[PDB]
Amino acid sequence: ALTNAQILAVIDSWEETVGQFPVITHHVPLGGGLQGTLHCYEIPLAAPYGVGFAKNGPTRWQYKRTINQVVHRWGSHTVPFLLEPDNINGKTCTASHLCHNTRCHNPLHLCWESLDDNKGRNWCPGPNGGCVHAVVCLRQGPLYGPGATVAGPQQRGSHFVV
Amino acid sequence: ALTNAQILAVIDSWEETVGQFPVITHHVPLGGGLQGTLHCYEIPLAAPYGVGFAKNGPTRWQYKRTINQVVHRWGSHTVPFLLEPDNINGKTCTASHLCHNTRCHNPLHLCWESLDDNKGRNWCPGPNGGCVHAVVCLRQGPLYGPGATVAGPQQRGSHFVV
DNA sequence: TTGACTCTCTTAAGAGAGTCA
DNA sequence: TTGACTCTCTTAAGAGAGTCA
Ligand SMILES: [Mg+2]
Ligand SMILES: [Mg+2]
Ligand SMILES: [Zn+2]
Ligand SMILES: [Zn+2]
Ligand SMILES: [Zn+2]
Ligand SMILES: [Zn+2]
Repeated sequence: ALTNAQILAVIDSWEETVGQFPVITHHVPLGGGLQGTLHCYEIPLAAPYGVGFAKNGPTRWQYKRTINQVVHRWGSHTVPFLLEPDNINGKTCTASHLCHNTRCHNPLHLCWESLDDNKGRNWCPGPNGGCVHAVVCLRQGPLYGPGATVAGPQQRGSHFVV
Repeated sequence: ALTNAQILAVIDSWEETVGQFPVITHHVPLGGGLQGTLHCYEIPLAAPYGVGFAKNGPTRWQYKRTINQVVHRWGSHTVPFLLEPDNINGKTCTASHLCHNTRCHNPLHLCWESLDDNKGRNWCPGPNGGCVHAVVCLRQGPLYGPGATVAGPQQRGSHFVV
């Protein structure tokens, strides 16, 4: 098993490498009609990505290190959380982008939470629009708003009451 | 089936059958510390379900009718919307439960919207807590709340800014 | 040990279609 | 014609593991 020291060294090498990813300034809605700025550290679009990084899917990457002759591999956004519990309330913990930018590996834009909590941030009104997330959102969710519902509740007859 | 008359006949037959489903009263959060009551028309847990209905998954059903001597079949919650566009913005339209109760087939608890709009209602604060859905929610979403995030954004070094 | 590819899987909101009697 | 089962699929937020040089 990897020791605490070895895990800390993986986290540190990951941070060193991600800290050299291009830093892109994004203007984002915060809710309440306010605009803010996020600084995303974006993995390149194509190889090479950075030492230890490889693309396993269109927007999926992994980080790999060999320690004492054993190959270890992690989801590329999971590395900041290697010293944290991997499950909570029965559910697996997932890396969750507060900036909603998959290529971003800025650990200040990531949290570690259930997939339901992760998904729900997509619709959050944002830190200046009523976010109630205990770990606060950094921006209004990209899918927040009135929606585009095609047809609402309706009946042709009188068989139903709401 | 193809004709408008045939489709209206399908909707009317579906409404008559679902209208005989047991009516279950559910007391629900509305947001803003308020509570309301919904009357769900719940498909039975086991066969028989009702004329034209059959279970294709743990919480999936289908409605089928024989028209022009051929079997026509639909997802059981899609029938109210057979005269509506089946896509929006290039996204598939889905039956979406405003009561978040899959066994319910009350068309006054259903809308027709993209899967993203559908999902997002799970986290809505509700009609008395700030719902901004143009087709308004009937209740606060079951996943609304602070969440249970295990770890928030963090770095070990000084490579990153928010 | 490392890079750059390859493959399939999970979840929870939703689907279509085939086999029998 | 109708009923009661069977199977796999879609999406968009996330995953694990293999091959080859
Ligand atoms: Mg997310
Ligand atoms: Mg829904
Ligand atoms: Zn970011
Ligand atoms: Zn939030
Ligand atoms: Zn209902
Ligand atoms: Zn709503």
